Amino acid sequence: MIQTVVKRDGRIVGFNEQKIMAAIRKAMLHTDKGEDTTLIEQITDHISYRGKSQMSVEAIQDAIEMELMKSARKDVAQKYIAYRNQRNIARKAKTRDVFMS
Amino acid sequence: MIQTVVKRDGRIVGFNEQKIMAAIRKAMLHTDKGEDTTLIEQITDHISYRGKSQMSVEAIQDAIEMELMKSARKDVAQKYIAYRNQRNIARKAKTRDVFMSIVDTPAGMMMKFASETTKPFVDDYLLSEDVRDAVMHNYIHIHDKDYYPTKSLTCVQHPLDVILNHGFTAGHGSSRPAKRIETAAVLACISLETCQNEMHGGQAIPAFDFYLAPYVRMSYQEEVKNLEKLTGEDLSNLYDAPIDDYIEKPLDGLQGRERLEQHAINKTVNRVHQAMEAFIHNMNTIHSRVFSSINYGTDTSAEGRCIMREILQSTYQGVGNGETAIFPIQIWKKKRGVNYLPEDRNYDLYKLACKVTARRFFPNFLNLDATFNQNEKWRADDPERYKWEIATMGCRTRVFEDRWGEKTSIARGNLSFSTINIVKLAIECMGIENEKQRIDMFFAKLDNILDITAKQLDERFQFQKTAMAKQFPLLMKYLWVGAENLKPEETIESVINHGTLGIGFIGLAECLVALIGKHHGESEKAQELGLKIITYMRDRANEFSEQYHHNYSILATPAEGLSGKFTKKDRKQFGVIPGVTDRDYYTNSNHVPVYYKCTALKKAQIEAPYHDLTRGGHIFYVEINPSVIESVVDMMDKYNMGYGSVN
Ligand SMILES: Nc1ncnc2c1ncn2[C@H]1C[C@H](O)[C@@H](COP(=O)(O)OP(=O)(O)OP(=O)(O)O)O1
Ligand SMILES: Nc1ncnc2c1ncn2[C@H]1C[C@H](O)[C@@H](COP(=O)(O)OP(=O)(O)OP(=O)(O)O)O1
Ligand SMILES: Nc1ncnc2c1ncn2[C@H]1C[C@H](O)[C@@H](COP(=O)(O)OP(=O)(O)OP(=O)(O)O)O1
Ligand SMILES: Nc1ncnc2c1ncn2[C@H]1C[C@H](O)[C@@H](COP(=O)(O)OP(=O)(O)OP(=O)(O)O)O1
Ligand SMILES: Nc1ncnc2c1ncn2[C@H]1C[C@H](O)[C@@H](COP(=O)(O)OP(=O)(O)OP(=O)(O)O)O1
Ligand SMILES: [Mg+2]
Repeated sequence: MIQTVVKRDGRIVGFNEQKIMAAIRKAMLHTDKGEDTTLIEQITDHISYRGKSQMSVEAIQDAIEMELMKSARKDVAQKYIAYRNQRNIARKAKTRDVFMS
Repeated sequence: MIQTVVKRDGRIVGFNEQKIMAAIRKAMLHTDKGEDTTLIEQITDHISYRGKSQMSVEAIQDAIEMELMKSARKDVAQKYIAYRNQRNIARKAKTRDVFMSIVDTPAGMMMKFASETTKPFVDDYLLSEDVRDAVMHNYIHIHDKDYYPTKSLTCVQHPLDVILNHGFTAGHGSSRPAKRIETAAVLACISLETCQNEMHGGQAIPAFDFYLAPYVRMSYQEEVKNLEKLTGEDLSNLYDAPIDDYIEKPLDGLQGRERLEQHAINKTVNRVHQAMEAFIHNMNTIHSRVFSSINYGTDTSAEGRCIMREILQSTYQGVGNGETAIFPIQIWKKKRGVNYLPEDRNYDLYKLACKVTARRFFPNFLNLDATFNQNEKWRADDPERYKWEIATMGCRTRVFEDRWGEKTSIARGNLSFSTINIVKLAIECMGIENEKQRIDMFFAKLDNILDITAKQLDERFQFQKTAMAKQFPLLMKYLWVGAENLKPEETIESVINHGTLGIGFIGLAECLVALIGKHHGESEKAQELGLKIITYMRDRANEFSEQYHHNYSILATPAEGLSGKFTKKDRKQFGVIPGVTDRDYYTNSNHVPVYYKCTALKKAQIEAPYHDLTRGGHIFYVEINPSVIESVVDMMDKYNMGYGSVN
């Protein structure tokens, strides 16, 4: 499994998979079909395996994106990618630097 | 196959297979590995077959994405989807506000951008854990949180005499002391506008008539001097000659050195009228381009009366072609022994004030006779007695008392104020059928929420100091109590502990209905319980003030930015309850609900005994001929009403 997760800042934390569940549930909540709990627990189990001891947030995001494309519900993949790209674009602002200094 | 394609605008065009290929190719030329048409041909052939003989652009792009994220090349799909979404966002920005959703006048848009980019970062990185959790679950509202990183204060009462007597230097702009009535009003407007940018609240000028009184005599002297220059006479005895009043009289029928004693008064009145007419228009347009409040009424002199009767007749004609003026907010100061009784000095000014309030919504009325307002250091012969008369703002805020200083309302202001929701505190304990246990649990949770809000206010105070004096040019050099011994690069922590920390509440009729059968406006037991809980909060505030070495007060929140942001988040969690969460907006802090029909007398009688426990600020709003306003003021006099705003 995975024990070390390095966030965007560079810090190190554990591997609470409830984060993954909440992410892939909030993605589904904005679709048209609805929410199914048998796919969340399958994707989380498949990704809490075959990975490395230490993983980055970008790596886990990319893995979830790749696994969610080749699995039944594909109307969630477009929403997930669009929201992720929007937040990536919004992150490039210098708000953190000016806020902290 | 496919014969026709419908564009986004509405045009109908023939199907062109060389359009899908060139679109997939531009998404294959931005990845690590590109490709030739081996897969492009298969995708296009699959899309062309299995069609409806007429397709839209979006209906084709959906199929392109579905095919791309299905065949061995899932890296081109994630470049296609993102670019399509970016183009959609770009096209939606021609008539909408997409950029605000992601996070009309250009200045307003920039300010909204700043507020939205500042609020979450403060909510995360500056607040402590307990206060953050309390804020998240719809418990306490931190007013003006966007201005949190700017260690800013709320408001202040301007000592206009300093500026008018010595001049001011703010940046590279300096201004000398005034010498007439046409410059004092302009300088007052400049001071208000300048200090508005340095604070996130309103601006008020106490003793409006006293400050500008010395500049009515100067205009008279200048007119007399100019009048003696074309005649060669000697009018040196008229400079200090007492004047009963600056009333304008017709000039026909007189000759000699008593005829020119009236031309001067006439032109002085005209100039003062023009100055007071420009003040209103300036303070209205600047706001329409700033919360401005002026309080006056307790001056007995030929000059102060002239100012008070010119302002009260320029506020009568309105602005422009007769339109009413929204700003400035004008307040009348009524005292027993000055202008109240029919034989007092300024009864006619009070009559004019009552007349103007019946056409132009202003002025308001501040009662100086109340127990909490009276000051022992007041004597109606000192020319500087205005320092001991309480003044208020248009934002319903009072700062009079002090535990380490004088009991004045000049050069002091509010530091911060937060609001506590209690309707949820009542719904959360509505399940219990036994009243005693329900009340006990209510009080137990109220204690915890009060402790949390006190800790939050203390932490905001600790952050608001360590602010250099240079960050507030005008405020900490001329407009604050000890702001005359502070170096530009010195922390303001030596004078900051003179303000007020406000704890407010929103809704009490709802809380009692969620507690007992009815509200305070119908049942006596509910009124007693509400008075009990308000008194409990006041005693806890006194304990907090004694413990944290600060000043705490209880406020009736104006409900200007929190009218709705408490009931929707309670509907979404507790469901519709009859008479509690089924109205849209919660009722105000301690008022009478707008639907429970009452008369002015009953409403005043029930609402009066709360003003003694709401030292931080309170209002008496009555909805509706000078006689009606006279009756309202008399009703205020009969009880301990502090501030009234009948219209
Ligand atoms: N503790 C963790 N363990 C494993 N994966 C994590 C963890 N935290 C984040 N991730 C990964 C998987 C999540 O889908 C993705 C983003 O989750 P999330 O916690 O919302 O991000 P974040 O760090 O940006 O949070 P926030 O915006 O609340 O600060 O990052
Ligand atoms: N409404 C939604 N539609 C689609 N995906 C969503 C939605 N809400 C959340 N997600 C996804 C995006 C993230 O992977 C995760 C929640 O993390 P979130 O904090 O929203 O974004 P993020 O970690 O990518 O960005 P950031 O930290 O910059 O805000 O779930
Ligand atoms: N004439 C067409 N025949 C078939 N499909 C088309 C046609 N025009 C557009 N499409 C579909 C399939 C393409 O992959 C997708 C991209 O459209 P695109 O060629 O960029 O047109 P457009 O409407 O955006 O025009 P423009 O960008 O020139 O204003 O739209
Ligand atoms: N640089 C790129 N990266 C990834 N995919 C691209 C890129 N350029 C074009 N594409 C893909 C996705 C686009 O929908 C399609 C046609 O491009 P384009 O005409 O620019 O888009 P569009 O039709 O959404 O735009 P517009 O609304 O501005 O006309 O090809
Ligand atoms: N709109 C304004 N904004 C800022 N400062 C102003 C404005 N109008 C005038 N002033 C300044 C100019 C002077 O420095 C000061 C006082 O002006 P004024 O009453 O004309 O006196 P003064 O010192 O110029 O007298 P005199 O002209 O008789 O010598 O106010
Ligand atoms: Mg005019």
